[PDB]
Amino acid sequence: SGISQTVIVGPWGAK
Amino acid sequence: SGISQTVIVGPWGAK
Amino acid sequence: SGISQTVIVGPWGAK
Amino acid sequence: SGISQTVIVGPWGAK
Amino acid sequence: GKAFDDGAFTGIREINLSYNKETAIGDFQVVYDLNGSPYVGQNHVSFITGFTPVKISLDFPSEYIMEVSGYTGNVSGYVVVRSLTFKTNKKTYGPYGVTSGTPFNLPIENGLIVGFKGSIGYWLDYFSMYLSL
Amino acid sequence: GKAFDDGAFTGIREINLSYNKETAIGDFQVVYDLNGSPYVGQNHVSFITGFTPVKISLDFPSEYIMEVSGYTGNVSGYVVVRSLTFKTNKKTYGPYGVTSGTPFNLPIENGLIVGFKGSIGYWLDYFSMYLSL
Amino acid sequence: GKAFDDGAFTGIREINLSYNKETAIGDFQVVYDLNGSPYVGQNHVSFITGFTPVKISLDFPSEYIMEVSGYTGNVSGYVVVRSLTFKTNKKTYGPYGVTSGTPFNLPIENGLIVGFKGSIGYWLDYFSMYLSL
Amino acid sequence: GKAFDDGAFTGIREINLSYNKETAIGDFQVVYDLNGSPYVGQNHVSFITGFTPVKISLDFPSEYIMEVSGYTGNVSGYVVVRSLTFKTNKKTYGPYGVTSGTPFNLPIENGLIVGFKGSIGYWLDYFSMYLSL
Ligand SMILES: CO[C@H]1O[C@H](CO)[C@H](O)[C@H](O[C@@H]2O[C@H](CO)[C@H](O)[C@H](O)[C@H]2O)[C@H]1NC(C)=O
Ligand SMILES: CO[C@H]1O[C@H](CO)[C@H](O)[C@H](O[C@@H]2O[C@H](CO)[C@H](O)[C@H](O)[C@H]2O)[C@H]1NC(C)=O
Ligand SMILES: CO[C@H]1O[C@H](CO)[C@H](O)[C@H](O[C@@H]2O[C@H](CO)[C@H](O)[C@H](O)[C@H]2O)[C@H]1NC(C)=O
Ligand SMILES: CO[C@H]1O[C@H](CO)[C@H](O)[C@H](O[C@@H]2O[C@H](CO)[C@H](O)[C@H](O)[C@H]2O)[C@H]1NC(C)=O
Repeated sequence: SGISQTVIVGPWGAK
Repeated sequence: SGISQTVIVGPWGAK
Repeated sequence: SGISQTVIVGPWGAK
Repeated sequence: SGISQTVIVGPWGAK
Repeated sequence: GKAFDDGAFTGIREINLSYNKETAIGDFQVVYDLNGSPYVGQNHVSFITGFTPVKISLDFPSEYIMEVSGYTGNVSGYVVVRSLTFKTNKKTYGPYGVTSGTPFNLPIENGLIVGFKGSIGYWLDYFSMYLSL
Repeated sequence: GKAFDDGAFTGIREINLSYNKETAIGDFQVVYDLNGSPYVGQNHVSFITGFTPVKISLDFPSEYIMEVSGYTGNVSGYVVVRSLTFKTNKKTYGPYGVTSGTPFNLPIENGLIVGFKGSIGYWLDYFSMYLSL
Repeated sequence: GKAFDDGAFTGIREINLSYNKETAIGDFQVVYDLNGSPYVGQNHVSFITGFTPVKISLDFPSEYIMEVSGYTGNVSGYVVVRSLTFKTNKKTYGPYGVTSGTPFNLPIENGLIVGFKGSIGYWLDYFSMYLSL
Repeated sequence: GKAFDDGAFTGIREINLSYNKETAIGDFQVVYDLNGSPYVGQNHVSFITGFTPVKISLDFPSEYIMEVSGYTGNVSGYVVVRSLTFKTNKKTYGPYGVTSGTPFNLPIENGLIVGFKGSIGYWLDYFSMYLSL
């Protein structure tokens, strides 16, 4: 798609 | 420089 | 997938 | 620094 | 809780959050940098009140977060983020909240935190971070 | 000319530029996407007038630029960008301006254009593009 | 310990490590993917012996690590990585070692682990991970 | 022609190509850097012979390519890459081949070329470049 991506780490907390 | 970079997370363990 | 991605520009020459 | 970086191609036109 | 996703920006200038020393983290809001100018992110608020606010103003761009740590645990039957600590290349901010439960920490060797996403109900349920070079 | 640098964003929604079929590209302005919302970039205007405007509205996020091409050449003794063409996965917009001089083209196989920078005096002197995954 | 840095690659195909249920993690070696072909990384070995080996063969490229967790703690006066667990989109490998001490975990929402660096003396002193899209 | 794809690496140390001053570019091979060590890429050869070879040894990592330019044109009825020029922060290598046809150029303001892909039959049909920070 035409939307930029970034690395994302997590989540921490409730699953 | 002419060396590629990457995100690095850590370290975990001894400091 | 488990394969890393990189930006790719081109191609120049035959289409 | 605390400023994010991005690949930049160019410039095209006057030098 | 209500999920939120600020997305990715150019850096972080300020963090405004609230906590309760008996429960967990409440409100969360970030002032990001957007290509050299401040960009005020949406204020993500708890469904309830009674929290103590704190403002974390960073000396952007010379100062940046190098490690985020905290604790997750049960509060009223819900797993939430009970405390947060932000360590930059200059100071250590926190801990804010209750340092009880299961610890977690994200040290960054190369790269920057450029965004946050998560969910807040009565408390901060969970959160994730956007990383970039 | 006066240099400008919009910086990097999440995508591109619309491009507004002007040209003169006898000279070169004049004004340049972009409406970017910033994490799902439109972000109106600054209008970078020529020092002079007499240009014909055009609006390029993309069907974001399904439509995106796959190739930028154009021509650079001398106008009144200055090397400037004389024409631009934007090819997306749906249509081809342009050419706008004068298709004379030295051609250039940037086809993108993987990645996206997420920002522009350059300089405009009487005409668009030069420009560069930010690329990201 | 002796520091090591494998660097960044295209993905991970296999991990070979050893542990001792009374102490901590010992040897560490990774078979990476390098643009579609296997690339055998250097074997980083403990200064001592007596460890139990294990091989973690991933179904590359359909299977990939989504979370790495473990414990750090003191062993003979040294802070080391006592256990590791690798969770992929298909199985959970581990825990290997001793699940005692301070826990840590790195869940990945978007991105991939593409490299490892660290230090090993008698045991794995510390380690870091390279992340990429 | 026969397509090839070297993939992405850490940098470029040397480029070995061949050309014919009457036709176009022929053979193409690159010695990449892979996390501090040389990695010899596959030699991509023309289906025919009669080319003049040239070796471009870069002073890695202090020297790196800042701009790639060349010409594309028809040779025996096929559109191929007729010439290439590599400009680094230290020297300019080339032009190699025939500087006739349609020019193209890729100047890099921020980032590095870390890989090549393309196709070679009698001559280099087309090529693309991997870019990274
Ligand atoms: C008192 O209940 C509200 O506040 C808690 C703690 O902040 C939760 O956000 C709770 O939401 C529920 O959370 C779980 C996980 O812990 C799961 O996501 C449920 O689907 C969700 O409703 C929240 N209540 C509501 C209804 O928003
Ligand atoms: C008529 O002069 C103005 O418009 C031209 C074309 O758009 C240039 O922008 C010109 O600027 C001068 O440009 C050169 C390169 O072509 C170099 O950058 C000079 O330093 C710069 O002054 C511009 N005039 C002015 C003074 O802005
Ligand atoms: C028994 O000593 C060796 O093994 C331990 C545990 O694996 C350490 O690697 C130790 O190295 C020393 O480690 C500290 C941190 O915990 C610090 O980095 C010291 O400078 C370092 O010597 C290692 N011994 C040696 C001499 O390599
Ligand atoms: C003499 O024919 C061979 O060499 C030329 C120039 O290098 C081409 O590579 C040609 O391949 C054909 O190329 C076109 C585009 O210009 C298209 O890709 C055709 O499908 C392809 O066969 C090559 N011949 C062969 C059969 O490999």
